[PDB]
Amino acid sequence: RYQQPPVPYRQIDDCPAKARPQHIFYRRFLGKDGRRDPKCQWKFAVIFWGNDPYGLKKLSQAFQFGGVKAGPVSCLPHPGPDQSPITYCVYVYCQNKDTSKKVQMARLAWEASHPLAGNLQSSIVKFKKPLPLTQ
Amino acid sequence: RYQQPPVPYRQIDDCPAKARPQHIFYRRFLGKDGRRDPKCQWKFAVIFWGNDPYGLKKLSQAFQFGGVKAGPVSCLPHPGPDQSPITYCVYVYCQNKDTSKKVQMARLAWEASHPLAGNLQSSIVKFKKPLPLTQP
Amino acid sequence: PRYQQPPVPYRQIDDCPAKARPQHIFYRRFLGKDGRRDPKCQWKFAVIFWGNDPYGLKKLSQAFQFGGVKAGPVSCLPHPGPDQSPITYCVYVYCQNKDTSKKVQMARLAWEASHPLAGNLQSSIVKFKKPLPLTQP
Amino acid sequence: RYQQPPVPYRQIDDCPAKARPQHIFYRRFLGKDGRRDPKCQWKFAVIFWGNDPYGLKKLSQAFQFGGVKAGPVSCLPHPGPDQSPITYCVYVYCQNKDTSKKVQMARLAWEASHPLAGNLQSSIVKFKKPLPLTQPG
Amino acid sequence: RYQQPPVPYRQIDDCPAKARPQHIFYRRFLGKDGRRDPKCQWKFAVIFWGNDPYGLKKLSQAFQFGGVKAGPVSCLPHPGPDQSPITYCVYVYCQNKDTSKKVQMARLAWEASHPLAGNLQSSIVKFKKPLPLTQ
Amino acid sequence: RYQQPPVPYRQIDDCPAKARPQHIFYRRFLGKDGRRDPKCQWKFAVIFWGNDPYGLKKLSQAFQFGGVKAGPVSCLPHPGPDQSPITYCVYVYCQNKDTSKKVQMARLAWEASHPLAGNLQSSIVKFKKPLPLTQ
Amino acid sequence: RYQQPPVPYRQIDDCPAKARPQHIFYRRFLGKDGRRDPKCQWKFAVIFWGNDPYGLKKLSQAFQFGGVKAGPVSCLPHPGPDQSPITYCVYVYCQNKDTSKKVQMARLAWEASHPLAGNLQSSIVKFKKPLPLTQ
Amino acid sequence: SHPRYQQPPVPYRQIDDCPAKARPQHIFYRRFLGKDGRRDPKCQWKFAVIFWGNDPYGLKKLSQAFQFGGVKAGPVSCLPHPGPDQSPITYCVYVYCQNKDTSKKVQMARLAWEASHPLAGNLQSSIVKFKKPLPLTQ
Amino acid sequence: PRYQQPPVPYRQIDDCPAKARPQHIFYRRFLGKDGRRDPKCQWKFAVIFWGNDPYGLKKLSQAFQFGGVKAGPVSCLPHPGPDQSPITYCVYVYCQNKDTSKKVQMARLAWEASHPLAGNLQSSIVKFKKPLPLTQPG
Amino acid sequence: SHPRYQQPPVPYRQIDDCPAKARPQHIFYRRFLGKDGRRDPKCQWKFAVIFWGNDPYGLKKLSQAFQFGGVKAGPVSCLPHPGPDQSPITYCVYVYCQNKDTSKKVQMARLAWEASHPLAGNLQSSIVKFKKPLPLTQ
Ligand SMILES: [Cl-]
Ligand SMILES: [Cl-]
Ligand SMILES: [Cl-]
Ligand SMILES: [Cl-]
Ligand SMILES: [Cl-]
Ligand SMILES: [Cl-]
Ligand SMILES: [Cl-]
Ligand SMILES: [Cl-]
Ligand SMILES: [Cl-]
Ligand SMILES: [Cl-]
Ligand SMILES: [Cl-]
Ligand SMILES: [Cl-]
Ligand SMILES: [Cl-]
Ligand SMILES: [Cl-]
Ligand SMILES: [Cl-]
Ligand SMILES: [Cl-]
Ligand SMILES: [Cl-]
Ligand SMILES: [Cl-]
Ligand SMILES: [Cl-]
Ligand SMILES: [Cl-]
Ligand SMILES: [Cl-]
Ligand SMILES: [Cl-]
Ligand SMILES: [Cl-]
Repeated sequence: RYQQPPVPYRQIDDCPAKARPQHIFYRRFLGKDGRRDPKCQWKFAVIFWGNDPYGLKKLSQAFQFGGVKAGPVSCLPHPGPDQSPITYCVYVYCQNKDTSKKVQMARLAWEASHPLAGNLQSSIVKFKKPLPLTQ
Repeated sequence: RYQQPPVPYRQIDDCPAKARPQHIFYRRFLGKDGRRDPKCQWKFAVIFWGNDPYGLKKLSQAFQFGGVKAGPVSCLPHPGPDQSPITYCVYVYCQNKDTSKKVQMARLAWEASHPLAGNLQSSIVKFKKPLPLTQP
Repeated sequence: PRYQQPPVPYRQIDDCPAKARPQHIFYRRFLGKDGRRDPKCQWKFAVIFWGNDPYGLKKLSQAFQFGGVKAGPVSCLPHPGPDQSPITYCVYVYCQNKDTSKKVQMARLAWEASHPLAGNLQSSIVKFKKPLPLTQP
Repeated sequence: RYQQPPVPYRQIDDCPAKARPQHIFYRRFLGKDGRRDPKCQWKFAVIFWGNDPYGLKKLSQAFQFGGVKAGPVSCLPHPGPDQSPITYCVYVYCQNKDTSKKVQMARLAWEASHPLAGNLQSSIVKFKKPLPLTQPG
Repeated sequence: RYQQPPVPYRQIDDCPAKARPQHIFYRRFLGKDGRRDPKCQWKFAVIFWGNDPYGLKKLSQAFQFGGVKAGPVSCLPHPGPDQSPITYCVYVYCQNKDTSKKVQMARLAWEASHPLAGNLQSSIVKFKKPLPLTQ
Repeated sequence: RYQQPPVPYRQIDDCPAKARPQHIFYRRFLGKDGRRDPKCQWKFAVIFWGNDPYGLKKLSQAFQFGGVKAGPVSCLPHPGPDQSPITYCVYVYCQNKDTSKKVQMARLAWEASHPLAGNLQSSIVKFKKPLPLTQ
Repeated sequence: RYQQPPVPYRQIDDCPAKARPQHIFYRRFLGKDGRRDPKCQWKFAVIFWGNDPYGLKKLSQAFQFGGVKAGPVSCLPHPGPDQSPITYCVYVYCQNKDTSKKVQMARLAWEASHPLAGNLQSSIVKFKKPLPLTQ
Repeated sequence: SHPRYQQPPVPYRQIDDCPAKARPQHIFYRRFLGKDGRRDPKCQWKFAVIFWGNDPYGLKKLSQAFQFGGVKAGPVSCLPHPGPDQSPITYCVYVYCQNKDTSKKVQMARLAWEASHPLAGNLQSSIVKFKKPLPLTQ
Repeated sequence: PRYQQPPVPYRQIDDCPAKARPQHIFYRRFLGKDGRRDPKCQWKFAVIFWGNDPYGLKKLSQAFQFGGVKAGPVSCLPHPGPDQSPITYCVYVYCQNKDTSKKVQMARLAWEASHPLAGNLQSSIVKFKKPLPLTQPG
Repeated sequence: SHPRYQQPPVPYRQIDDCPAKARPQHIFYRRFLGKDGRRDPKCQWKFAVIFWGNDPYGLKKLSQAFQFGGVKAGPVSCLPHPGPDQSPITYCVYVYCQNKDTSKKVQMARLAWEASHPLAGNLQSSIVKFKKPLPLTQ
C-alpha cells in the first residue's frame, strides 16, 4: 500500500536487469568501501536528487551493498505554496564520510561515462543519531 | 512505487482531515519558527522512523509550512542480506538547526498528549549542500 | 496571614486542584523521566514564566509539581517605573539542569499550543551561581 | 488574594518607614550603580533567602531604585514530599553582574552594621532573556 | 622624625577609641576574610589616598587583623617640580585579590553610613614579590 | 604631627647633601627613563624595605625625577599581634614596568659600588588605578 | 634521441586515436577541475606505475588539460644491483591536492568500466617548490 | 625490455661501471653522500628530488651519476608542455631516496658539484614526497 | 700562537689585571649569583659590546671573567664597505641565559654612570641556536 | 690600526684580491651563495653564523673566504676558556649577514665544502641572532 525498500541481493543476477550495469560498475569502483564496516555506525548518506524518477530508481537498485544501501525513490517537498514539477530523491546510506564521498564520485563517474544519464544534484548527509541498519 | 510529494495547503480546508488536528497543533506550536526564513538555506531535516506507515503519513501531512516541509512516507533500506519488517521514515526539512530541534519537540508534545500515537524515533539531519526548497 | 506560602506537594495526580489537573497530567507525561528528582544533582536552574493573569499563573504553579521540577507561588516582578502600573505576575519553576529547564519551557509552550484559552506566557531560563536549598537530607 | 509588587518611590518620604534606614544606606552605597543605564538589559538578579519574612520585606522595600528593583517577599518550594518550615525569598533585579555583586555587598554591609538584622543567604542569578523592567518604548 | 607602624591588637579593647567603631564594623564585614590565611603570601594591598591625614589615621588603626594590616599614614610624593598640596595615603596589606576588593568595599560601606567621612580614592595593588608579614 | 613628602628639586644643588651621590648616580643611570612621559599613567612603583631608616631616607631623597618619584620613609605593619622591630619602606613611583625594573637595578648598582652600606629588599609594584601624580 | 613530452591539444581530434576514449571520459569526469587555475601553483601530481608501457602511454596521452598535465612514459629505477623487469611510470601534474585525488579516482573509474585495462598502482605526490607549468 | 620506450639507468657495482662521462660526478657524489648513499632498511621509498632544466645531456650525466644503495635516479624524462603548443622542453630527472634528510643531501650535493664546476648547468630542483611507498625495495 | 688568545682566567681578584680590577670587582658584586655557573643551563647567550676605543673594550673583556659570565677577547666587526674605514671593535660576553645577558648589559651601564670618563658602549643581546663549548671539562 | 689589537679582514672588489690560500673556498662560496651573497638593502644586520674549532689556520681561510656584500666574516677570534684553568683554545669566526635565510645558506656552503674535502676541518657552528642591528650598513 505504501512505498517499499529495494529488495536486497547477494548475486548479480538478482539485481534488476536495467540497473545491473550500474550495479557492477559500483561494485568494482567502490571495492572494499562497499563492504559493511563492522566497527562504524550508520550516520551518513548521500542524497541524490533530480526530475527523472526512472533514472533514480536505477541508481537506487544499483546502490545495494554491505556498507552502501539506498532507500527507494522518494521526493522532496514542493518548494513553494503551490505545486510545481516534482524533484525526486534517493538516500544512499553508509557508515562514514569517506564512503559517502566515494558514492558521490561513483555516480559522477557513471555520468561521465554515459552522457545520456541524468546529471544528478547531490549532497553529503549526516545524522546526529545512528540509523537502524545493523544486521 | 513512484511517490508524489504531499500537497501543500491554502487553508486548513486543504489539509487531509485525519492529519488536521496534528497540523493545527504544529502550526501553533512552531509559531514563527514554522514560517519561511528566506534569510536561510535548506540544510537541515529531522528524520522520523517507525514501523507504522499510517502514523508517519499523518505526521507527513501535518508538517507542511513555509519553513518546515515533510517529504512523503518513505523507507529505510533492509538492514541485511534478506528482507526484514519495513522501517518507514519521513524527512521533515527545515532551514536551521534550532527549528529542527523544535520539530522534534513538537512531535514529542503531540505524543504526550496522545498516548495511542506511535512513539517515533528520530534524528536531526544536516546537509552539506543546500536543498532546492527556495521559493520560485 | 500577610505572607505567601509555598505550593503544597502531591501524593497523587488527584491532589492537584481540578482546574490545573489536566495541565499537570500533560506535564507528568511530557517531562517523563526528567520530571523525576535526581538526588545527585544540585538546584541551580529555573524557568521564570511571566504574564498578566495571575489565575493562569497559579494553575501553572499548581501544575509544575514533581520530584525534579517545582514551581514557587505566584509572585510579581517589580514595577518598571516611578508609579504603580499593570502587574506582571511571575512564577519560578525550579529545575536541576539546563536541559530540564528548556524542557519545562517547551512543556508550557505545548500546553498553550494545545489550549488556545491558555495565556501566552513569556519565559526565560535562569541560572543560579549558588545551589538553592531544595535538597533533602 | 494575589501578591502585589512593592510600591515604587519618588522621594525618600514615600518609602515605608521601617525600611527607610536600609533604603538610605543602599542609595548611598550603590551610588551610581543604583541608577538605570540605558545601555543595558535586565538580565541579572540577586536572590536573597532566609526564614524571616519581615526582614525580607524591609529588604524588598529598601531596594527600589532606577537600576535595582526588588520583587515582593516570596517563597521557595518545599524541598521534599512533605511540608517543612517556610523559606522565604526576595529577588532583587539588576542590569548587570557588577551591580548584582554590589547588591550582595550592600546587604552584607547592612548586616555588619546592624547585629540585630538577620543573616540572609544569597545567590547571583542570570536570565537568558531580558525581563520586562524597561519602560514602554 | 621617623614614622612608626600602628600597634597590633588581640582584643577589641586594644583599638584606639576613635577608630574602634570603624574597627568593629570592619571586623564584622570582613569576617573570615579578615583572618590570617597561613598558607598564603602577602602580595596585595589597597592604597587609599585623600587630603585629610586624620581620617586616614583612623582607617589605618581600623584595619588591623590577622590577614588585613594597614601601614601608618604616609604620603604620595609631589606631582610636579614644586611643592603642592599633600596627598596622604595608607596601604592596607592583604594576602589575596579577593580580600583587597573586600577591603575597598568595606570602606565604601563605612563612607555610605557616615556622610561626614572622607570619600577616599583607592586602588588595588599587586606586589611581584611577597612582603615580610608572616609571623 | 604627620609625615610630609620629599621636597622636589631640579638642580643637583637642591638635593639634600646626604643623598647627592646616590642622586647623581641615579640621574645618569636612569637616563631617559628618569624623565616624565605624559603618554603614560602612574601605575607602577618599586617598594624598598629594610631595618635602617636613614639608608631609606637617602634613597627617598635621591629618587626625585620627572618620571621617578619616591615617597617618604614609611613602615610596614608589625607582622603579628605583638609589636616587632620595625621594617621601614619607601615606594618609588614611576610610569611603566620597564622603568620600575630600571629603578630596581639602579639601587642594586648602587649597593654593588658601596659594599659597606646596607642592602634593601625590593619588589616591583602594580596599581589597578593610576595615581594622582600628573602635573 | 631524448624523451619528449606528450603533444598538447585543444580539440579532441588532435588527441591520438588510441587515447581518445580515455581522454573523453577524463574530460567529462574531471569537469571544472580539469581547467587551469592561474592563481594556483603546480605543486601536486599523481604518479601511476605498472609493467605495461602501452597502457601508460594512453593514460599519458589522455591526461592533457589546462589543469591536469601528464609527462611521458618514464621509468622507476631498477630496485637492485641487477637489471630486473621494468616498472614504467607516468606523472600526472595538478595544481592542488583535491585535483590529485580526483585524477586518481578518474583512473580507478576507468579501470572499473574496463576490466581489460591494467590495474595501475598510484600515489599522490607533493612538491615543495612549484614546477614551471604556468602559461 | 621494450624498444619503443624509455629504460632506467643501468645500475652498477664498482665505480668503473658508471658511464665514462658521468663517473667524476659519480665519484664526487659518492664521497659527498658518504654513508647517506646507502640503503636505509628501516625506511620506505617515499621521497625524491626532482631536478629540471633545458639541457638533457647535463641531466643524463646526473641521472647516471646518482645510482647508489639509497639514492636512485630514474632516466632523463620531461615535464609536459606548459601551454597549448609544443614549446621548449624542460627535461627532468627524479632522484629517489628513502627519507627527507637524504633527499636534502642529494639536493645539496648537486649544488656543490655546480659551485665547484662552473660549466655544469644550474639546475632547478625540488624535494618531492609520495603518499605511498614506491616499489624500490629489496 | 700568533693568533688571538682569550683572556687569561683567574679566580682570585688580585690575578685580574690591575687596570680592569675595579670594573671586575663591581661586576662580581652586581651580578652576584647570576655571575656563577649553573650547570643546568646551556651556553646559548651573550652580549656583544662595540665601539671605536679598543682599550676600553679590553678592560671590559678582562673584567667579565666569572663562572657563568665569560668574555672573549677584543675582536672586530668586518668593514662595512668595499674599502677600509675606521675600525669597530667588539667584545662578546657569553652567558647561560637571557636574564643574565640583560644583567650584563645593566652592569656595564652602571659602570658608565658611575665613571663618566668611560666610553659609552653600544650593545646587543645575542642568541645562539646551538650551545657553545663552555662547559667545564669533567 | 692599533698594533695591540685585532683588525678586520681586508675587503675585496675583485677575486685577485683574495688571499691565495682562501681563493678556492672564496669562489665556491660566491657560486654556492649566489644571489644570497649580495647586500639585501631592505634588511638590517641582525644575524650571523659562528664557526668554531681548534685549528686557527682553517678558520683563517674561512674568514678570508666569506667576504661579500651581504655575508661578512670577522677576524679569527676565540671563545673564553671554559674553566678556571688555561685549556686548549677554541678559535671562532663570526660570519655576519642580514637575515636568517642567508645565515643558513652560509652554514650550508661551509658544510658542502667540508663534504667535498676530506682534508678540511669539520667545523662546529651555530646560527646567531642579534636583538639590535650591528653597524654594518654605512
Ligand atoms: Cl556535498
Ligand atoms: Cl553494521
Ligand atoms: Cl537527534
Ligand atoms: Cl495556566
Ligand atoms: Cl500561589
Ligand atoms: Cl483551551
Ligand atoms: Cl530562554
Ligand atoms: Cl511596598
Ligand atoms: Cl533583618
Ligand atoms: Cl553568588
Ligand atoms: Cl581598583
Ligand atoms: Cl644604605
Ligand atoms: Cl620584583
Ligand atoms: Cl604625567
Ligand atoms: Cl595515494
Ligand atoms: Cl598556471
Ligand atoms: Cl651539467
Ligand atoms: Cl626544495
Ligand atoms: Cl691600548
Ligand atoms: Cl669557571
Ligand atoms: Cl671616570
Ligand atoms: Cl639588546
Ligand atoms: Cl644552528
